[PDB]
Amino acid sequence: KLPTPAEIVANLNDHVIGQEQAKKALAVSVYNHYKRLRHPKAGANVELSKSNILLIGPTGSGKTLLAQSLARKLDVPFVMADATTLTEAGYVGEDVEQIITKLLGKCDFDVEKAQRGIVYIDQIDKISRKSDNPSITRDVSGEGVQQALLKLIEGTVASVPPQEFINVDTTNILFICGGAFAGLEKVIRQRTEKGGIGFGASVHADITKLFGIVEPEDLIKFGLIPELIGRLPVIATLEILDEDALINILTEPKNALVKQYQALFGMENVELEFEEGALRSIARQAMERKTGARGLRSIVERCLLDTMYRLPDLKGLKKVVVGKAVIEEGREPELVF
Amino acid sequence: KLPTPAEIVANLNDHVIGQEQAKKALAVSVYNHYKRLRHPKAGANVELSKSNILLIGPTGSGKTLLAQSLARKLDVPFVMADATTLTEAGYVGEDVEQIITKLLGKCDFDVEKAQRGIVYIDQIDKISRKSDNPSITRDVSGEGVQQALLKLIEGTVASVPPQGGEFINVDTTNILFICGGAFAGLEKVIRQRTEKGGIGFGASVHNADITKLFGIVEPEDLIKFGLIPELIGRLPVIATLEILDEDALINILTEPKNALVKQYQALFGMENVELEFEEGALRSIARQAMERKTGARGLRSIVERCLLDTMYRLPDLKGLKKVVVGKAVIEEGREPELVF
Amino acid sequence: YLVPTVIEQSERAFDIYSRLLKERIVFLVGPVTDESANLVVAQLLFLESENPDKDIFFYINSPGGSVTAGMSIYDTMNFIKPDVSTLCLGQAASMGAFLLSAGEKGKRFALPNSRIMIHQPLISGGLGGQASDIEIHARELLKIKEKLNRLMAKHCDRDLADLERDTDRDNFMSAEEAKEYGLIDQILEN
Amino acid sequence: YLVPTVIEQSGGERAFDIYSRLLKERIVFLVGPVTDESANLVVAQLLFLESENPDKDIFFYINSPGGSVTAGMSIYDTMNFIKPDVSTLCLGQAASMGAFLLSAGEKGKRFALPNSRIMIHQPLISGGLGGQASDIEIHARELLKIKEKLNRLMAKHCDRDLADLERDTDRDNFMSAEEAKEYGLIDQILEN
Ligand SMILES: Nc1ncnc2c1ncn2[C@@H]1O[C@H](COP(=O)(O)OP(=O)(O)OP(=O)(O)O)[C@@H](O)[C@H]1O
Ligand SMILES: Nc1ncnc2c1ncn2[C@@H]1O[C@H](COP(=O)(O)OP(=O)(O)OP(=O)(O)O)[C@@H](O)[C@H]1O
Ligand SMILES: [Mg+2]
Ligand SMILES: [Mg+2]
Repeated sequence: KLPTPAEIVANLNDHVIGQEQAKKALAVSVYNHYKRLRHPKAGANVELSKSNILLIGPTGSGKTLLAQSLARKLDVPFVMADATTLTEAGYVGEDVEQIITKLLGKCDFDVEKAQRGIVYIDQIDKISRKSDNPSITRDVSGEGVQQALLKLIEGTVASVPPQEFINVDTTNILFICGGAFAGLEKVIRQRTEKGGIGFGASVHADITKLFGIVEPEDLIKFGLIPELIGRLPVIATLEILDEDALINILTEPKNALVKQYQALFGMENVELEFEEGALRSIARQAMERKTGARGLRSIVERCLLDTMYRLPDLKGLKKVVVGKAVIEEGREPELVF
Repeated sequence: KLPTPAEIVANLNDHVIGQEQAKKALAVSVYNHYKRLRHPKAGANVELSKSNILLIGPTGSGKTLLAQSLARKLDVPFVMADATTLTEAGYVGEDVEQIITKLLGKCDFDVEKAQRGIVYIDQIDKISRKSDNPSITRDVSGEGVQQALLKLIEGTVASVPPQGGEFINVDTTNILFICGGAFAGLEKVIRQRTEKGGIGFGASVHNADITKLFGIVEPEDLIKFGLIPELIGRLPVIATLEILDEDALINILTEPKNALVKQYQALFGMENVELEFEEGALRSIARQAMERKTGARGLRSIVERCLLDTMYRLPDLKGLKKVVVGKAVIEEGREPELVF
Repeated sequence: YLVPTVIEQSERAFDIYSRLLKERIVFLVGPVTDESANLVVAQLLFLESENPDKDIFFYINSPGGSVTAGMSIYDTMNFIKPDVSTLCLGQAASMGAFLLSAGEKGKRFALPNSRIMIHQPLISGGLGGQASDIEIHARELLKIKEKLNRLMAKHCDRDLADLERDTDRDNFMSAEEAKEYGLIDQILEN
Repeated sequence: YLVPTVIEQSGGERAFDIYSRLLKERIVFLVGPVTDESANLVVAQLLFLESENPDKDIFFYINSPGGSVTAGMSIYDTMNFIKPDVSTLCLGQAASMGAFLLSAGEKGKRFALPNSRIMIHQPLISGGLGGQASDIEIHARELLKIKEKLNRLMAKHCDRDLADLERDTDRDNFMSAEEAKEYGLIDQILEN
């Protein structure tokens, strides 16, 4: 049978911490995707159209990680495209049909399976015309790609080179767009918060609360053409990771950062052990970098730099303990021989 | 014989909800074109210009539906082109002659039928003129496509590949062109032409009402948008689509063969759960979708985010038979009433 | 006084009061005169044209002034479409308190240590000449007195008899007393 | 007086009078008597600076012999309302409402220069007391309420009892920067 959305999320909880709304949206979309695939196509039955998703989240929130984790239990072809490599039809670069080309190459060019696949288009915010209005000049990397995707996101017939062009119907192909709309928080704040000067006016961020109230009007003001937003009905938002989520990210996931470094020290014969206050200090310091969970690596690498430098030289070392003072102060971790 | 405008619109109502003025305009123009071709006594001094149609309107207003319904009813060589794929002849992409090639393929390459068919071109607002380029080698995707398209819209002869792998000469004097697109800068162009306002006690002072703005479009406004004047002069008929109101959105939500309500009821029919919407729920869904400014496309987003906390649980909830979506589920953060 | 110049990023150089007018802030500072009241009227008319829907913020720090001058502001506030929110800074006395209470109901504010004073009008003009002239000016002053008390009673949701008692002599009120009276709706702190 | 013009280097040049140039650095001056017009300029500058940056401190330089209580209260309530801390500094003198606004600065950020003079006292006439005895009674009661309000707010600023401020503001109480620091009017004395 089909895996329920709860099971799909249970597969995502192993790699992604938090972001329950985005995981629930992705699970429901994949479940409805399967149901469309097995629904009868002809007869008195209504034809089910797809509901695409737009992943909006800050840097290091888990968009690409959500897609990679979802791709492990799909049972249908899947690719991760890059919008920064896309271009208009008449200019150099990859055309939007290369997305179908990659999805087709994943399945041995079996069109019947490629037409039932899922596509994740990363960096969808990097093709946004910053103008909010018609671009004064050809935006070959931006607005033009948005226009070329309208037929691709919706149902059309893609003509791609062979493995003699191949016709691929993109009507049942689910598209999951994602990107870190950096300047979107200012647009949402200007629309909702009555900012200004004087008493009775708002003075200024809370990117989580702002993204939780995002509307197509803000995405239009950011630089997405309304025709593309209308084809991305589901808008799943990812929250900025708090001090309590950044602690669980360090230890809980399958490929957690602490586990990665315990394995690096496992290539030697030395055990690496962290303390609770150490993990909390690492999370609170990474919070200040405004880089998401990517900042935890900058702290664990800075504090373990000298230790990893001396690790292959120290003989008889059996265990390294990283305390709270090692993070907040430039101390050396306790070496156990 | 020739389906009359009353018959044309009476069958456009089966697929397009609302936009009555545009359905009348398209039906009258198509009937006049076909009758004019059948009675070429207008060879007299009267130069009845080819009554091409420009179909402007917001996103999700039903441009691409009017084209398809007009196509499948008229029983005539009809092609749906996308200006996003069009390019200048000397560069990669589809030159404007591929449209005539598709028109021939739609009629078994019998050029006598293709020369009297219809050509629909979507997203024609995407090939507008722009300043000299960033992305500068040649503005290939822009004005060049407009000129190559103008050379077809006015009476010319195209050379296209044969029926098999000897080119065919196709005269497009009698081919009707219906161009459409969501001109996103047109409301600002019009609002600069007007919206003078005023100040003082005895002066009238005053979201853009793009409905009445689109209803007062002038050819010069489209020229400012980036369209060449010689193309607008060849598009005398301008059909405008209004923003779908609450009632039209409700009808779209329930009446069509592939309505959202029926789509989700069948989506729950893969399980054994009945889905039922209240009249107030449909009213609030239509209102919230109209507030998103995406047309009928903003209807699916509402119905999807209101049922998200339910589709996540349907396979886990056993004994469930019916789910009722009320006005509270749409307007408030409530859960639909589960009937076990 | 030297009015400071500030730079708005968009650069445009404003004096600080024109910069605040760009934010829909109108100041009534000092006595209410024909000239100071007409500047307020000019700003209220201008702001309605810029945006008839957005609130206008009318900051009042005034000991009073001419009744006719204050009435030009008052009728302009009520006429124009946008709500005129009023805020008492330092003091709103006499016609200043009248214009403060004249703000849109629910949007009349005062700062915590502001002083609000209401009272019957004094001379709207001298009473010289003959007894017939003095009778005329006395009757006109009484009509103004009744008109002010009637409009004040309407602003405060009180009876006309209450305003007639309370405006007999200078009635000084804290921000809390003015809120309880009905002159203002809220007291701002942060 | 001729206010000098200075040039600010930027990404180009912008010519300021020297006071607008210092306002760009979040420095607001209260110089001379506190009037409706001079107080409203301070309020306008405080409101403007909050919008430019709600988090950065505002530096309120005070060289004032006093002035109107209501005018000073417009500054006082604006200082307490706006989000950014208003640091106060006494240059030359802070007397009467000038000393009140000096003590009104953010606790820990109230400064005075080493030879500045700070004077606190009960208010004088907030307005004449003419007319009939009923009018004089009203104005006397209002002045007493202002006197109590000022002493109460001063006692709060200085972390002292209301009874202490009532004694010390009875007549003109002149204080050096050190005496004002010991009293609780200022927090620090600047030297370099
Ligand atoms: N919610 C999360 N749970 C677990 N790990 C996370 C999470 N968010 C980020 N990470 C860590 O950050 C790394 C990269 O994060 P990811 O690429 O998903 O961020 P992103 O949203 O794609 O950022 P950007 O928007 O800049 O592309 C991963 O290797 C992962 O270990
Ligand atoms: N007038 C209408 N009547 C019925 N359904 C409509 C109407 N307008 C939009 N829809 C619904 O919206 C969907 C797509 O609309 P359509 O593609 O016609 O909009 P469009 O004008 O092509 O938008 P765009 O200009 O962005 O391409 C259809 O599946 C249809 O169900
Ligand atoms: Mg990524
Ligand atoms: Mg379309």
